[PDB]
Amino acid sequence: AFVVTDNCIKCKYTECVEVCPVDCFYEGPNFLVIHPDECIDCALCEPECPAQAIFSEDEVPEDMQEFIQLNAELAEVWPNITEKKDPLPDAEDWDGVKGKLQHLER
Ligand code: SF4
Ligand code: F3S
Repeated sequence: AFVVTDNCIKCKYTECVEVCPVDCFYEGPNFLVIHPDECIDCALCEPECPAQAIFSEDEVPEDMQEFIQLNAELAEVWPNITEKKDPLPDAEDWDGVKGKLQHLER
């Protein structure tokens, strides 16, 4: 029951997927989501995200509550990703920029 939040958008390092025991990450053009029902809450992906975008559901910041629901719905429509990939080309420029939800691509 972990959740990918805002800082992932435009960064998408994919450092989180290799440690996932149940392969419950799904990828979008510029963001990743965790499938809530598949996730076993092992917490292993959280410290691996360079963007510090992953949070336990009950620890998702108040201002990013929308991502809980978002991960659930997008996990239904995006393809599963199980292998690390190169971060987006300008990940460092966007890492730390707030409100990147406005840049989310379906
Ligand atoms: S908490 Fe564990 S099972 Fe859930 S997405 Fe992260 S690595 Fe995968
Ligand atoms: S930037 Fe996104 S792709 Fe994974 S390593 Fe962090 S949640």
